[PDB]
Amino acid sequence: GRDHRKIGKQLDLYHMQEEAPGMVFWHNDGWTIFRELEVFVRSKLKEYQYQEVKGPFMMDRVLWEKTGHWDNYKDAMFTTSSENREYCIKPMNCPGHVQIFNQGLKSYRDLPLRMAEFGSCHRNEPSGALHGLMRVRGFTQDDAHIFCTEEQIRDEVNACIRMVYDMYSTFGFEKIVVKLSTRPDKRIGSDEMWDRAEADLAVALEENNIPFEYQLGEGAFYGPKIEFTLYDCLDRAWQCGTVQLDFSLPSRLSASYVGEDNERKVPVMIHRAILGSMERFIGILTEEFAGFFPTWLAPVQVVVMNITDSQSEYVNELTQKLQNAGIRVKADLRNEKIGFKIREHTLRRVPYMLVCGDKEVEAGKVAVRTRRGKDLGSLDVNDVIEKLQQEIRSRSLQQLE
Amino acid sequence: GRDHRKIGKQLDLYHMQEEAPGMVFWHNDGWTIFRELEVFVRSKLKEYQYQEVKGPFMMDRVLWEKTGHWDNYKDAMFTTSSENREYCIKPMNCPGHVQIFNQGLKSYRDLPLRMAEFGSCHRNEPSGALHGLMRVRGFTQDDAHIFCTEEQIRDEVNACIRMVYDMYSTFGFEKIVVKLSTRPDKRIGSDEMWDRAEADLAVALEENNIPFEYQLGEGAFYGPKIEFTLYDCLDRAWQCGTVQLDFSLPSRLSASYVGEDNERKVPVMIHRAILGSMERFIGILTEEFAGFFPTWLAPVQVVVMNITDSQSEYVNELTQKLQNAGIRVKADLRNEKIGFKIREHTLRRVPYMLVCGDKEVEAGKVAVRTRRGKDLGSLDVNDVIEKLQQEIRSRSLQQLE
Ligand SMILES: C[C@@H](O)[C@H](N)C(=O)OC/C=C/Cn1cnc2cc(Br)c(Cl)cc2c1=O
Ligand SMILES: [Zn+2]
Ligand SMILES: [Zn+2]
Repeated sequence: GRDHRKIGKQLDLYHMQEEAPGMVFWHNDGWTIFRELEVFVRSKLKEYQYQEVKGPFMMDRVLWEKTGHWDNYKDAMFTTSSENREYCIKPMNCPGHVQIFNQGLKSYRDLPLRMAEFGSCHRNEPSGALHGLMRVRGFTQDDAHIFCTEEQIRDEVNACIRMVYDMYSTFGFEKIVVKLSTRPDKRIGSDEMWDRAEADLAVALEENNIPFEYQLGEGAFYGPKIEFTLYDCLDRAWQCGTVQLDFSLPSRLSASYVGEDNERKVPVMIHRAILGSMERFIGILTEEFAGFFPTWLAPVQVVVMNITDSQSEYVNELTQKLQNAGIRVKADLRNEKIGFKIREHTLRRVPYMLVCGDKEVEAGKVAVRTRRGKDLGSLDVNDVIEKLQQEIRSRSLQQLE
Repeated sequence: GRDHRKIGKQLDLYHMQEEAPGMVFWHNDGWTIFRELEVFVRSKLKEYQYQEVKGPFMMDRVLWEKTGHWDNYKDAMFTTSSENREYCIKPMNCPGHVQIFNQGLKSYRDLPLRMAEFGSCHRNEPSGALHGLMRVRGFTQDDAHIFCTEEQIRDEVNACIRMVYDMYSTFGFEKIVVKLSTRPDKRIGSDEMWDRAEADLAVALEENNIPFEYQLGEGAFYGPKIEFTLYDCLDRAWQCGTVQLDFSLPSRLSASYVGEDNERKVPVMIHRAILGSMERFIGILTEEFAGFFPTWLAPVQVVVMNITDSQSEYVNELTQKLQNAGIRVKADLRNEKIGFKIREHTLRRVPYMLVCGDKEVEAGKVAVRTRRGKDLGSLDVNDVIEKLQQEIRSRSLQQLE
């Protein structure tokens, strides 16, 4: 009952085809989940004071060659040509963000500059390694890059760490393992630069009261990182989050700002993603909930249904009210037994089934059944609407009484 | 002047650069506009009963050969390869939508099925023909495909036409010219199918009293199209909308549903895009308004400012209250003359400037000035918040009077 590929078919969320290896066809209901996840991340972007931008899908290979990634990663990049020029389909958003940073003179007053994007990335991953939503060729990162001074690093990493635990707690993930990857054998910068950079990550973690462990020698050539691994309800580990310091890319791409002493300074860059791949995170969630998505995420939140034809216009009014309240609602007005309707929508993991018999219509009430088979009895319509709105707005993991 | 390139730079909306010809980098404020336009389109998708999906970025050339796309467009497609297979970066969303349609058995009871996407598309346009946001290589099409029966064509084409005029009138575009583009020299489908399709589109225009001219030979290879051209305040013509009737691609991609009888039948497909390209439409709006976007589209909707440090706390509170009412708002507490502050936000095209002096703090009021220079008086805070909320939620073209 926790295979995201079977559940994804059963709930009509997505499909894959050999015509587009590792690129997801999002169906209506799956795209609803994705969009709702995007809304959630955007709420955190506002709360943590990020800009949100959007970069193009391709950029001249010439620019990618300047980044220092081209040699290590050419074989995993899609390329395409036009008019004697070769373009890379972007595998990451960082160089694009630096291009945005480079427009307009920046000063120290603009820092820290926090730049997020739901970045549509492609990697030419071997087809034999592809698997459902979790190993794909086309993915979307909840990405951001922070441009800051050396003095601002700790405070910026501190905020990233808070954002990580904040976001994972929303989905019920409270068991998190954290690993700090230290200086590799081949690296840029001085040993003193590495001492200070590793300490900044370590102290920011201490300032959040987070125990962690080292992954010795596993840092990037361009700086140390923290990785965050969450545990699902089956105690399976999923590495999702990354906070990566980068002392190389800004210099490579001629990024600079006017310092307070009026000299040209090169900013430090922090790369961070919390969920990682949105597609992969939806896979993880599907398995974690076994398809019983929390109401805020559920493609269809409520189905309103009549026992007989006599309650059809009451169901229509109630459905319009729920629609006006911002709820994802459908009316099931089929000439079918109420038990048939409940079973179908239970199998589809609809959080709430609002049942209207003659007694409900006559009292201006509605009978509420949950997808877990709980009869909550019959309740005043406006009180039920208010409770559903609260469960949705608060992104609650739990259903009503 | 109302050059979208200049306004785009001045208001920090977007940029373009030679490393990515005809591809847009949206900066924070431009991306806010884009996303509000998406919110608007999604409101119409809901109103007109469309699903929303997302297709893959690329698909195997083999599939594009089956549609007729390879024969009809290879020199304008970007291609890439992996593991000895060639992929086309999608120039259109229709084949992907049919792939989604083909998952799971469809019956007549599922039709009309209206499937929309903000489709990321790419066309390898000659670089010399590119200009601004109006002719680009990478774009986002407000696309949809309607799968319906032959009997449903008249109602579904009518609804598309209604949707076009509805959406254009939101932006104040009332001068619309219409052409019916008929069978091109290179095409698919029989002359009897083209007779039927062309006649269906002609009747729809006649029934709506839409005058039109035939545009001979300019149909799509798969079917005829109604083309909608809007006129801006300079009386320039911009072709934006298209409604196309297709009796050929569904058969080529093995689309079918079980009819009201029990026989296997091929659905009709209607293609339509209204804004055309999100990027181009933003370009057109930018010029139409000269950067004075209606409040609902404006990157920053309200700026709240003090006279002295005396009113700082009141201003921060009012700002929080506008933020709670859903308004894009910032506070300006700087130690600058009120005329300097007001000018700055007028230059940035902020719709409303809210000013708090001692008399305003005392009375629970706020002084409101519009970016055109009208002083609306000191007014009760909650009456202003309510009036702004209505202006925004109703997507009004005019500010308060
Ligand atoms: C958080 C982001 O802002 C950051 N840029 C990132 O992707 O970090 C997560 C992992 C990075 C490691 N990685 C993994 N796979 C790759 C595949 C390709 Br192709 C290229 Cl060019 C680079 C890489 C690459 O750095
Ligand atoms: Zn990055
Ligand atoms: Zn189409």
